[PDB]
Amino acid sequence: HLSDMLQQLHSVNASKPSERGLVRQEEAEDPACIPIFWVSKWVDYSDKYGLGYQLCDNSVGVLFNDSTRLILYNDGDSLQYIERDGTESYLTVSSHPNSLMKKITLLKYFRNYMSEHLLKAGAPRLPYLRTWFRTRSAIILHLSNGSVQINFFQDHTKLILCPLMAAVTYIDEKRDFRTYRLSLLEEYGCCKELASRLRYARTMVDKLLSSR
Amino acid sequence: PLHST
Repeated sequence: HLSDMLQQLHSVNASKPSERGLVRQEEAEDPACIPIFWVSKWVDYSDKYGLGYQLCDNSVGVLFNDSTRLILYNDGDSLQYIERDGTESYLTVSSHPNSLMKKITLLKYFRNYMSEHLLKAGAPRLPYLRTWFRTRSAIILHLSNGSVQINFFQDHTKLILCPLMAAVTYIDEKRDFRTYRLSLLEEYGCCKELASRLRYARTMVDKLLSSR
Repeated sequence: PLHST
């Protein structure tokens, strides 16, 4: 769905939403498009192990440096493991193959760090982390459901983009969480802050597509 | 940053 997201962003950005007449941004809000999932917390320990994250439903996941993935459901015991070849298996923290001991231990550490520390973003209407990268200004998180989340480090603003809803959720500096239909942003416009971040988003989606 | 807020 990355190509679909790129086309949706091309379209909003070509409409010059902050550059025409009266902006009626509120008329572009669509609460029926609120995301089901987003990333509420993350820990980059990629110099050694990988990227650990919490989703807004309190489930956790890790994308390990070897491109395997472990996902802990919010029941606190049920696990999904995804091997390098895509094979998915189900198990629990209590009942697992000995070969997963190290990875399960690592997940417990990430999980405990994100339970004890850090603020839950978006404090909804499982996807796993397909890929991520960081720039100087942001971290870019691409979920397997097609959603792309962009967290800006300096000002703590965030975008959650969903190509299925063709929607963007913008979390501003005050932590106000508004969800917009992209095509309604074309129709009604938006502020220059949101417009700039959507221009950036397009560049990030191009980076995802060109590196997938 | 190496972790979220």
